[PDB]
This record gives sequence, structure tokens and C-alpha cells, in this order.
Amino acid sequence: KVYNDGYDDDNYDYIVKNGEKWMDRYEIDSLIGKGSFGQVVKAYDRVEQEWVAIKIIKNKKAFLNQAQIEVRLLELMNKHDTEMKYYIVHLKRHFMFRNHLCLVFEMLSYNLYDLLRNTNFRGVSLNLTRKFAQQMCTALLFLATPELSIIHCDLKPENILLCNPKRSAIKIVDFGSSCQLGQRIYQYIQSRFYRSPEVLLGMPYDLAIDMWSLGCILVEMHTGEPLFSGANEVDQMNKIVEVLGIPPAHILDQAPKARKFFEKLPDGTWNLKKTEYKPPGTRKLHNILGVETGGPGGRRAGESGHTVADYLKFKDLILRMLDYDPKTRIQPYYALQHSFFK
Ligand SMILES: CCC(=O)Nc1ccc(C(=O)c2sc(Nc3ccc(N4CCN(C)CC4)cc3OC)nc2N)cc1
Repeated sequence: KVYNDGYDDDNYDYIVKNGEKWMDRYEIDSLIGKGSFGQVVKAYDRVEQEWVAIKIIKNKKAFLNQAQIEVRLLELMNKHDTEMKYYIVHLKRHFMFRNHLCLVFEMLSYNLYDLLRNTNFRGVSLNLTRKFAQQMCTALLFLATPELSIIHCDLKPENILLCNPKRSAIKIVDFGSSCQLGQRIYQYIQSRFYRSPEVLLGMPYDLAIDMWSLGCILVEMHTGEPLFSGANEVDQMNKIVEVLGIPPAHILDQAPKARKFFEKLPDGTWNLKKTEYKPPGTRKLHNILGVETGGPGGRRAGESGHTVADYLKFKDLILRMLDYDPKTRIQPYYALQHSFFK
């Protein structure tokens, strides 16, 4: 009947109450989100005199230990002096309150899915998409810092927020499924829509999985719809294949999960298993973006900064981010020097 003296519910979450004052400091206002980790709440900080987003972790060993790993990575990112760390959400501080670990973040505007929902899933401009692409590449360059080497491992429109509703500044959020580079513990990783072929194929992986995710995300910001919207791993891969063609043979020969999607024929070549989909490599990114047809759905026709020249620079940058090989896939440093950002 009673859970944590009545402060928790039946599934270990703290009972969020509007107007409750925590430690004579944090004035709780309203619930923002609830995940598996727990809940996140909007609260006003009285000593700092500013709004904050308090992430309230569940009263559970499994979710507490995971949030401690997140704290360790957030605080390790704060240690570095550079300016490019400000494209990640600032963990201000953490504390224990009535048996719940509470992470205090800076208060932010909406997520990028809410931005796409405001467009009725028709997308934002190539001018705005360039601004997010640069800042996300700057964020991924920060994560690639050798002493950090952090893989976010779950980049999607919901995990990218806007700083202010008027300003066009974005910041990457939720490092709950994040670990530093190393030996492989986890295979089923990333959100399916933004999941890399090396992850789908059961191959080794590294920082490059976040760039694949970025590539997908940036097309979705300008088109409005997800690029590869698979209902399962098979459907995911078939949608990747119909845009980028069949993965290269040398990758598929090494891949332990290659036989889930593809089939090695008697001649030695690889091909899709039977299951609807267009032939491999036929739904060109050129036509999805609308390089010559005035943008996606003809909606950017005659709008400034949406020329054939500007769309080809964007198409080229995206194809480098969506390289099948994670070794030749473009890195944050070279991405930031792409002609799309000139
Ligand atoms: C489902 C899991 C989830 O949302 N996790 C999560 C929750 C909160 C945060 C987080 O740190 C946030 S969320 C946030 N602002 C914010 C973002 C989106 C929203 N939404 C989300 C839902 N939407 C329908 C209404 C607008 C509300 C927010 O607070 C006003 N600021 C921070 N600092 C990061 C991740």
C-alpha cells in the first residue's frame, strides 16, 4: 500500500506535487517528462534565482547506478575548459532527496520533434538546418575529444532541445544510454530510425554511429519525416538499402548479422532476402531532398538559400555522414570544414 513512506508510487517514481518546496530551495512547478529512468520536472532555484530542469531518478538500484554513470560522464565533460562544451546540456549539480538521485540541468525550450510537429511534419529551412548541423557537428567534435571519447548512442529529434524558443541554439540531451569508447558490451543500441548499419549488422562500432544518426536527423529536419522509418530491423535495413544501395561486400563478409537481411548468392555477391521496396539504391537522396524540384514537396521554391548549389552541398554532406563504412565516414572536424557551412 505504502511505498517509500508515501513519497513513491507502485512503480518507484516520486509523486510529483505542484508547489512543493525541496530543501528550502527548489520550488517545484510541473511535470515535463516521464521515462524509464524516472521523471523530469520544472523547478525554480531560489539561491541562483533561475528556472531549472530537475531529473528525478527512480528509487531503484538499476536506474540509480545508470544515473551515476550519467553523472560521471556529465561531470567529466564539465571538467574541460573549451567553449564547444556549451552545445551539451550543463549538469549544474546533483543531490539525494528522499532516497531519489536528482540531477539539476539548465531549463530549456522544446525538443526538435515538437518543432517538426509545429510544421505538421513539413520541416524547417535549409538555413535553420545548416545552423543545427553546424552546432551538432560542434557537439560531436567535443564528444570526440580523446580524453572524453563519449558515444551518445541515442541521437534523435527528442534528444536535441532548443535553448530558447526565439534563438536557434540547440543542445544534445539525455546521456542515460551513453558510455565512453571501448570494448563492446552492448549490441542492441540506438533508436531504430537512427540506428547505424554496423549496429544492425552486429559489427564493431565507435563514435561514427552518432554521425550516422546526425545524417538521418538533418534530413528529417528539412523534409519533416524520418529518413529510414523501419517498423523492425529488417524493414529498417531495407529502407536504408533502397536509398544507399547494398552494403559493400567486404562489410557483409565480416558482418555476423548479414544473413538476417541479405543472402550470399552462388557467384559471391550479396543481395536482399525476400519479404514493397524499390530496387537497391533507386530512391536517391537527390529526389528526397528535391535538389532540382524546389526542395521537399516543392515547398522551398524561390526561397533564399535554397538553390541547386545549396542543395548539392547539403546532399554531399549527408552522403558522407551516411557512408556505410564507419572508417571512411566523415568526422566532426572535416564535417565542420564542409562547403555547406561556408
Ligand atoms: C521521454 C524521456 C525524456 O523526455 N527525457 C528527458 C526529459 C527532460 C530532459 C531535460 O533535461 C530537459 S527537457 C527541457 N525542457 C522541455 C523540453 C520539452 C518539453 N516538451 C516535451 C513534450 N511536449 C509535448 C511538450 C514540450 C518540455 C520542456 O520543459 C518545458 N529542459 C530540459 N533540461 C531531457 C530528457
